Amino acid sequence: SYPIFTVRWVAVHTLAVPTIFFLGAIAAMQFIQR
Amino acid sequence: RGWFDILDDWLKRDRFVFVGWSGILLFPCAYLALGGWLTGTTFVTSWYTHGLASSYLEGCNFLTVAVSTPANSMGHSLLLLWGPEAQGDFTRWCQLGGLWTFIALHGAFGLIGFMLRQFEIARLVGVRPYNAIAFSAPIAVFVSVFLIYPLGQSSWFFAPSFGVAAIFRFLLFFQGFHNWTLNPFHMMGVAGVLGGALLCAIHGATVENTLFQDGEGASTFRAFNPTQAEETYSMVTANRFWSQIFGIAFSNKRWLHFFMLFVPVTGLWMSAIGVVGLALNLRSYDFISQEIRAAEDPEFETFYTKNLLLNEGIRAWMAPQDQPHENFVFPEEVLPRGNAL
Amino acid sequence: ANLWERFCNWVTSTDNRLYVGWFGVIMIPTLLAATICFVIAFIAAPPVDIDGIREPVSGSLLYGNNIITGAVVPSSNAIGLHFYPIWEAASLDEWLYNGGPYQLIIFHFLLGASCYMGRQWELSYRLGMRPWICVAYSAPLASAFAVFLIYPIGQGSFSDGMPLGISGTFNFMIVFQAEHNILMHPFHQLGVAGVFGGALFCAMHGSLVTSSLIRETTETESANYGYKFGQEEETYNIVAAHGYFGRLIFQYASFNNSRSLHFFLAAWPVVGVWFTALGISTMAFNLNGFNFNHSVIDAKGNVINTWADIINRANLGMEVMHERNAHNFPLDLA
Amino acid sequence: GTTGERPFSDIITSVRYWVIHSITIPALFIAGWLFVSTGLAYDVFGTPRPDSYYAQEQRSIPLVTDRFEAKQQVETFLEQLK
Amino acid sequence: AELTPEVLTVPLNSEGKTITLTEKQYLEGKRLFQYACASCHVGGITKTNPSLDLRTETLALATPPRDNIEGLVDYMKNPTTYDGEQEIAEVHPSLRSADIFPKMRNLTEKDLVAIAGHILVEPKILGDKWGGGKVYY
Amino acid sequence: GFAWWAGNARLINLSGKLLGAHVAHAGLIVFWAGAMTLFELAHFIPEKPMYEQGLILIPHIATLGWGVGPGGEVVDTFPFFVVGVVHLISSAVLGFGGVYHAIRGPETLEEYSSFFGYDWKDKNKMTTILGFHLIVLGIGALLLVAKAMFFGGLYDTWAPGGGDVRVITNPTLDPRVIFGYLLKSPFGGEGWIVSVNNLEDVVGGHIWIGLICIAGGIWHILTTPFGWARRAFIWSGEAYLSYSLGALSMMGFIATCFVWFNNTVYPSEFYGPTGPEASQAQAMTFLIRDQKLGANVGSAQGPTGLGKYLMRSPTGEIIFGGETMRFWDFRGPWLEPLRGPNGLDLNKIKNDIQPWQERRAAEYMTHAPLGSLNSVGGVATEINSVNFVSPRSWLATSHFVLAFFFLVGHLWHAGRARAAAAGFEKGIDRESEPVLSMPSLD
Amino acid sequence: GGRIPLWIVATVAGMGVIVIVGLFFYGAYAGLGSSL
Ligand code: CLA
Ligand code: CLA
Ligand code: CLA
Ligand code: CLA
Ligand code: CLA
Ligand SMILES: CC1=C(/C=C/C(C)=C/C=C/C(C)=C/C=C/C=C(C)/C=C/C=C(C)/C=C/C2=C(C)CCCC2(C)C)C(C)(C)CCC1
Ligand SMILES: CC1=C(/C=C/C(C)=C/C=C/C(C)=C/C=C/C=C(C)/C=C/C=C(C)/C=C/C2=C(C)CCCC2(C)C)C(C)(C)CCC1
Ligand SMILES: CC1=C(/C=C/C(C)=C/C=C/C(C)=C/C=C/C=C(C)/C=C/C=C(C)/C=C/C2=C(C)CCCC2(C)C)C(C)(C)CCC1
Ligand SMILES: [Cl-]
Ligand SMILES: [Cl-]
Ligand SMILES: [Fe+2]
Repeated sequence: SYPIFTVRWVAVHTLAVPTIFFLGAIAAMQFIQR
Repeated sequence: RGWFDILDDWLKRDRFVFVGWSGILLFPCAYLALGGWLTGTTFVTSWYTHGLASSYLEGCNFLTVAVSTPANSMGHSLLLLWGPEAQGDFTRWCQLGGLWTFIALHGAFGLIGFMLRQFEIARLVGVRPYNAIAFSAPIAVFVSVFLIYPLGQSSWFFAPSFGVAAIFRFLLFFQGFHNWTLNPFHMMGVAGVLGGALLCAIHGATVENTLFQDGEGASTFRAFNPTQAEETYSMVTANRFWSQIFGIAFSNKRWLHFFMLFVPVTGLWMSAIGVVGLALNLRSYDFISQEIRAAEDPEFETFYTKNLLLNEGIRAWMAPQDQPHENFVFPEEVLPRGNAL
Repeated sequence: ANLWERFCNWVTSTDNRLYVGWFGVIMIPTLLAATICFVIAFIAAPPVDIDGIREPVSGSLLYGNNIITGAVVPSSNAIGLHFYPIWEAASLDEWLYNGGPYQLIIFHFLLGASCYMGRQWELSYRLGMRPWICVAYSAPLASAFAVFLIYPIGQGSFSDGMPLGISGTFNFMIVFQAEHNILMHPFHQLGVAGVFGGALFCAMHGSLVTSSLIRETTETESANYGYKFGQEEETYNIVAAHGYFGRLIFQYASFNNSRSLHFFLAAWPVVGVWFTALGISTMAFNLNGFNFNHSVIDAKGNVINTWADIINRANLGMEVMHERNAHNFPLDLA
Repeated sequence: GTTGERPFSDIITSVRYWVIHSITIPALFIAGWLFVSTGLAYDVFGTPRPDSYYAQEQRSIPLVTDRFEAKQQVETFLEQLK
Repeated sequence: AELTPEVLTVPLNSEGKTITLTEKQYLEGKRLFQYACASCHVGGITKTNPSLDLRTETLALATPPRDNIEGLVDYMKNPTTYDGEQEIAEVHPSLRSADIFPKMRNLTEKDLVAIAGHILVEPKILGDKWGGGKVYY
Repeated sequence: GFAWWAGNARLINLSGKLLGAHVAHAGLIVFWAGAMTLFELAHFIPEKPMYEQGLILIPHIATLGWGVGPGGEVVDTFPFFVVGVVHLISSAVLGFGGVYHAIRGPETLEEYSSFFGYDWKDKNKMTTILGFHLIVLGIGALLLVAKAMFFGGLYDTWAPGGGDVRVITNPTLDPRVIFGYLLKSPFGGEGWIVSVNNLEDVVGGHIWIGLICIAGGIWHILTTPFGWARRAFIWSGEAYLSYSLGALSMMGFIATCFVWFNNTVYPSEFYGPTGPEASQAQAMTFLIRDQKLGANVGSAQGPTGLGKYLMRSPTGEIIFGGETMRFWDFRGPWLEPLRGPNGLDLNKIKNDIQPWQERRAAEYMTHAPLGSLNSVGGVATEINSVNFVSPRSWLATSHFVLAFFFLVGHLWHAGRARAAAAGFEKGIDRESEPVLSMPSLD
Repeated sequence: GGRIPLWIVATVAGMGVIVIVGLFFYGAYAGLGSSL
């Protein structure tokens, strides 16, 4: 009997969600030519 | 049992991450300072404030990305999103350096929130607040360097930019212009940081090498129980070793741990004081007696005079690119140079 | 009962106010030779031609220096890595002019400090202790080896070792940055993390223990009198400390095994300073900090400066000015 | 020892967790990528593209030199590239 | 700014004919310059003789003028001193001396045009940085 | 009772599994030697100097005389291929025995055979295993002598005509020369064994070492430790490990200086110029340049009063001026033709500098062993362009790092071995704390 | 609850990090920031 949505859930996703999005953006950057 | 006491109940519940009343200040501010740094180092230029590339999007690596100070022409403007300079335009705000004040101001308020947090948790758990007190030292350093120092100068532009290489340039600036290594307040800070590092290593090793044999395993970590009353290492044998090796040793376990608090905290406070003087160009740059002798006596040379020649080279060779708003044009023939080089 | 065994018993005795030991047998004479010569030179030595260009630098107090500018000056670049004891000079005057005192001090010092490490092992053995305190001391010792011996070996001359003085130290680190870009070298970056982190953890551990002292005194006394030397029970409550610090961050970010915590306290600054000693020692062989000069260019090919290029401007200013008279040819290759 | 949340190691080894996150994680990765590859990121933040740091013959930085005319100075710099 | 055909247009000979390299040739020449020449000529200077750089204004006053594709391709085959008075194949890399400078062995005639083209385009992009030395770094 | 992170300590008294650990690990060393060579060859371009190509294994093979001809030029790459291939193949055999003895073979050996089984405290058996390995090593040293004297020779950077592969017919046997080296000072101008500057002394040294190791191998098979050795050492597996760690660390520091200073067994044609060499080359380069312009390099007074191009060492020799005065102990084949009895000879400098010496000096000054961690060649202030870090810098730095840590591991394991042997490596017995039974210091 | 073995999750996550860090190090040699 555990909850899914806690304060802890929020903190974790507040960091993890933009972290992956940013990793995608930086990945795309390696294929940019001048 | 009104609404305040109900909220107080909820803020102070034992959970994986404790919140508290200070979480209302700390968590938004800490998250926005961090979020602003990552946003800016990933996407934002310094082309209009500095003439620099500073983001991953522009080709910079982790060492060279930065969130840079605003342009010198902004003075000490708060640079609010909605203020007279950016006038609500988010894009212009980024290009004018608004992320720097955003990060620096939210950061300041986050540090307040964190210290409040140390006070709050100490009160609930029932211990003395010396961890909060020790944290005063990073606060003094933050506000003296990121707030008091540029406020004494012409603009935010001369504060530190938030980045690895940009901080390195700040170190060299302070040498060439302030001769900051010569400052007794920095020397005291250096002694405090190196002294703390020393104390940290020597206390960890002494404990680890005066352990009592409290188990049979060759891994000695298992032979400790967090509820045991007995000391896990011999203070008596440690005192004897250091007394014979070094001449003196600790004998009081509380004095030792207070001394560990005292040494780096004090060093940081001292260095903070010296930066306050540098806010006003109140440097310890020169020794007058040296200069009078050297001016009159072209054979008198010391390591002191040698370093000022180095300082003069730093100023003359970095200033045009590092202070672009001044439009310094130094023709080749005026640049200070030794032979051949 | 034999005269030699009586001497051996005194040397290794655990009852001497200061332990001597077999390592002590080498350390005491060498540290006294280095100390006495350093004091005398710091106060009275005449100017020394450190760069072999017949341009003496004044290091001693009697020759117009104060505590901050004074130094025992490195030996002449004309000597390079050649051994220069007193008995190789035609006179003490010559030996002083050419920087003899510096070689004498650093060689005796390096020997004595190496034996100091040995003596830390040795007494630990006589006292029934675990052996590894000397392993912690090897990080500062390696750092002293790097700036006094290893770096002169890589660059060909003891004149590029670190001067024995406060201003001389700064000259050494300013010249090092131009020539090697040490700020951009990851082993110096880890050294900073070892030393910043060391001071941090020192403050944390001191403040957590102090925060959880068990009440044992009145408000009119130093809490320190709550601890009696050699008492058996702990003087603070680690459960309270852990309970505070776990809630400050989160639970598993905090130590509750005091042996793990203190091993962590030892490891972090020691490993960080190993790396920084290694950074100096490998920059001795000119494997330098990262170089990102002109690494960003636009579509046409204009250079787009970064903070690394600004660092380079500062480095350039150090390069062109240091030893302003000692270079006849366009490259400063050592 | 526990405050009532579900243990992390129990979650990340649960199949339901991986059913949800094998979608959410790459979707976010793809999302950020397109933010860059469509060029949106340049326009949101005002970051020069490789061809828009200088005018063709220009050798000078477009350095903001006024406080209250700053927003308009950048706009004047930008139109000198069109 | 970008690499426009006007940028990539350089003199072919002393009679004022021009040639327009392509982006390909420019990057080809830059690669080849770094492989065969940059150990002494990084940035358009000359480490082993700083008095003589690769600036277009210096090349134009060489005898044989060398501020054009022809003069440069000739130089890489049969280099001479600045006044044209003596040949220096034995101390300067060239095709005439590829036996003693082995990196010159595999350069074809089109490689020489790209290298030459690179040397003439570059001061048009970098201005004073090309051949200026550390003052402009 | 060791934790997982100290897991390999569990093998101390399991001689079967510890054998496979050693043999499989020896497969990793031979594997890397094989693969690195094939990688280096696959990337090798013969028109470029080796030191412009980040090669460190091909230069060791070329130095043995394979693949190269006059002047150091690569003439045939098949020897490189073979050495890489044979090493790689061999690593599978060793890996095979390694994992067999680690997983399936008898967990301990002393029940299966009294020959291969050993006890660390058995001073007789230990010295016998030492003796076998001393003989193997002695054969190893003689294999180099064979190659030098009977199988095509070795590359000789000093050979007249620019360097060449030369068969060594008269190795130096005079013990006054061989052991004379071992008694030279390590300080400048002397350089201890790093000063060896001719292959006759090199080959002669290996004849002596081969014989001494074989003689010592047989001595240690036939004897047991004398009583004075018995009371002076700790006799345990960890203690022996600690001794070898000290020895490897010493060896690593010596190798570091060898590759940094020595240009005989590390020829500069393959590894690039040494530090001192490149610095001397710059002085030579501008001497040549200025003298062609009409400069009288013998009489030119520089800004300090010292000669701009030429000055005296502290013992009087004519040497190059400028900062390279510190490097006047450098000796190299492109420079030595200019040396007379008093140092550099002004009449040779004015008349006998050959174009190949001008070429070589220009080449070496522009390849000085200076560069950045990301392989930008030159001083720290140089702009991107030249991709170069000298093999001498890569080899010297890596082996200093390794040497340093193995000295730490010596301290770690020697201290522990002493404490383990005396019974207090796990901590102090509360009931019998030595200090508590000692009188107080005051 | 404990379906996917934790050591398998640790290996794939670890390989995934290596992939991305390797991509960033390849990019220091190509495109923007390469010096070419
Ligand atoms: C407690 C959390 C917290 C704190 C302390 C701050 C603090 C700050 N923020 Mg941050 N911010 C936060 C949360 C927080 N923010 C959150 C959650 C977000 C996400 C939306 C942001 C987004 C954000 C941006 C985008 C910016 C800031 C900025 C600022 C700075 C200027 C603030 C200011 O002038 O306020 C002024 C407003 C107040 C002080 C409100 C006080 C309310 C009073 C007490 C009541 C007034 C009554 C009412 C108005 C009357 C109505 C009239 C009626 C007739 C209709 C300051 C450092 C600016 C900055 O950093 O620029 C450099 C900026 O541009 N913040
Ligand atoms: C011939 C060399 C040699 C040998 C055979 C041993 C053997 C042993 N050592 Mg000693 N040691 C050595 C060298 C050696 N050591 C050196 C050079 C040092 C100095 C650093 C030490 C320091 C040392 C300590 C401090 C301890 C030992 C211990 C041990 C025992 C357990 C080791 C174990 O299970 O590790 C398991 C292996 C690991 C945990 C892996 C270590 C990970 C390393 C540090 C990272 C290396 C990666 C490298 C830097 C490149 C990075 C690439 C990246 C992809 C990872 C075992 C008897 C333990 C002991 O006393 O037992 C009696 C112990 O506590 N060793
Ligand atoms: C040079 C590296 C090296 C080597 C050769 C060994 C070897 C060994 N270790 Mg040590 N170890 C190492 C590094 C190494 N270790 C490091 C870095 C750590 C830290 C994580 C440890 C931690 C550790 C612990 C904690 C323990 C050991 C133990 C052992 C022994 C038994 C292991 C076993 O049965 O596993 C069983 C494993 C398997 C069956 C999995 C398959 C492994 C195979 C051999 C891989 C072969 C791959 C390759 C493709 C083979 C091709 C074959 C072909 C050539 C024919 C064995 C001799 C154990 C021991 O001492 O027991 C008494 C033990 O408890 N080790
Ligand atoms: C130093 C390493 C070493 C040591 C000490 C041992 C020791 C032992 N092994 Mg192991 N083994 C090794 C390496 C080693 N082996 C390697 C490399 C392999 C893979 C080929 C094996 C594969 C292996 C198997 C499959 C078995 C053993 C077995 C045994 C035991 C009996 C062997 C016997 O009677 O041979 C007596 C002597 C000989 C047969 C003569 C060998 C002469 C060799 C082949 C020539 C010398 C090689 C040369 C010097 C170096 C190579 C040259 C090259 C560079 C070109 C013994 C404990 C057996 C065992 O214990 O079973 C329970 C067993 O079944 N071993
Ligand atoms: C891997 C090599 C190796 C190893 C580990 C050993 C190990 C051992 N040998 Mg053997 N030995 C070897 C090779 C080796 N030997 C060879 C090749 C020979 C033939 C010459 C011998 C001849 C030999 C004899 C004749 C004897 C031993 C003995 C011993 C034992 C005592 C060693 C001792 O006291 O050293 C400690 C060293 C000393 C007390 C003196 C050191 C003197 C050196 C020269 C000082 C200089 C060091 C300096 C810092 C570096 C510069 C070099 C210098 C020369 C300039 C020990 C078991 C003894 C024993 O018990 O025999 C059964 C013994 O009497 N060995
Ligand atoms: C500003 C702003 C804002 C905010 C924002 C934010 C909030 C953001 C966030 C963001 C984020 C939050 C981000 C993140 C990202 C991250 C990243 C980018 C990461 C990376 C990392 C990595 C890369 C790592 C790696 C590693 C290493 C190195 C080692 C170990 C392993 C690992 C893997 C860990 C708002 C809107 C309010 C409005 C105003 C403006
Ligand atoms: C014990 C142990 C361990 C270890 C292991 C080891 C270390 C092993 C080794 C192994 C090895 C060491 C292996 C090797 C192998 C090899 C091989 C397998 C080979 C092959 C080869 C080939 C096949 C080749 C081919 C070719 C040719 C012939 C020619 C050219 C081309 C080529 C190259 C392709 C561990 C820690 C993990 C775990 C625990 C236990
Ligand atoms: C090959 C060669 C050569 C030769 C070499 C040789 C001949 C070598 C030898 C070497 C040797 C012949 C070595 C020796 C060694 C020694 C040592 C290294 C020692 C050790 C010792 C110790 C470590 C001890 C310790 C101790 C003490 C002191 C006291 C008591 C305790 C004990 C015992 C622990 C030459 C150069 C010509 C050239 C090139 C090649
Ligand atoms: Cl200087
Ligand atoms: Cl020079
Ligand atoms: Fe403690």
